[PDB]
Amino acid sequence: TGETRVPEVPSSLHVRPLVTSIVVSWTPPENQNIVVRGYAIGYGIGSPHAQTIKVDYKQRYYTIENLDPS
Amino acid sequence: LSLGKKFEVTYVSLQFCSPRPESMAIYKSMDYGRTWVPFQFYSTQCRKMYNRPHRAPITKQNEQEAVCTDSHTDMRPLSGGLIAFSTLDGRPSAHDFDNSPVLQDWVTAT
Repeated sequence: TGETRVPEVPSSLHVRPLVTSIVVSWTPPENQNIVVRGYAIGYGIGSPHAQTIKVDYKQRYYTIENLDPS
Repeated sequence: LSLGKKFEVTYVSLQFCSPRPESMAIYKSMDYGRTWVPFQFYSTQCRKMYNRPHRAPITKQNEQEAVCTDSHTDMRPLSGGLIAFSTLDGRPSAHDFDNSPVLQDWVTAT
């Protein structure tokens, strides 16, 4: 539909930390004029630059597995 | 960079187009730019360049001190090189941050 501009900032983001995993939940941006192909989860200790997981636009929640305890 | 307010900094990152520097340093300001206190050093020769010990382990006695390492200084990658400084990395009492005012002051920068 709309690829003339870069996608807008997502509306919400919610994390849930566990022993070795983190349950991530989100909601797409308010603007629908600009088409969105998917979501890119960026995690890591101290900085989010460590690892990147790319998912489809239909996905609304994702549990980041294999993490350090504390 | 001026934030104009006290922020509890978790990280300071830089993504490079050119190769990463042989010597780089991160500085912070408690006041709004008057005096500067070092945050982290990056060099091949920490001794000769920044007068700090090379690959120094984080001391419990002074966690409010900037540390120097040769990590993230490599010329490769010549493009897309990243340097991300974790403010609470290696700090022994970082686990009990909520009760540690020493590290609470360390993360603070304007």
